[PDB]
Amino acid sequence: RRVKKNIESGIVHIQSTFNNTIVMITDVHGNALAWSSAGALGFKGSKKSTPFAAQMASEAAAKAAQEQGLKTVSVTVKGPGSGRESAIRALAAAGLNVTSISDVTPVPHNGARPPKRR
RNA sequence: GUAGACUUGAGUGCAGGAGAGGAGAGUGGAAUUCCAUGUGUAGCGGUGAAAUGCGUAGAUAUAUGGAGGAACACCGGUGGC
Repeated sequence: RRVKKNIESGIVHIQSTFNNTIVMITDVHGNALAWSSAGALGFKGSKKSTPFAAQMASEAAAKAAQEQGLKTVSVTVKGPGSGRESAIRALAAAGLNVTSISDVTPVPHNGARPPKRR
């Protein structure tokens, strides 16, 4: 007896960090009910950005998107990593309708100093 | 040294351009972090890994606007000043 929706063109916010990756599926502006990460699953160690583990991370919330009931995907990828690519082909092949893989990695212009030497 | 001469060195004229040359007076965007904020769940961190820790007071992440400082990637180069 809880409030539910049937959206179709969700917006798939997936952030591949350089250690992990969230895999999220979003509303029209939006907000995510069907969403996860790699690190949601207990792959904590050297297994934090294995790309087939990222494939299943880009599969689990992907199949959880049909709780809402969406099939076409409005993909948005941010950030690179060491597990990004099989996640990319994963949600390109995750029972979905890949048409628009967005690339929204934000760019400074000699901005703030990063933390130092190593 | 003394008187003398000329430009043929220097500089001053008339024409050109050039630059991150200085010093002030302002403006713009990206980006970071933070104020609320959609609405959802443990996450994120880091490495060879984690304890560090923060965080369920339920958030990061994602939707927005605001705030502020910093600095201004290709331009940019054995380039110039």
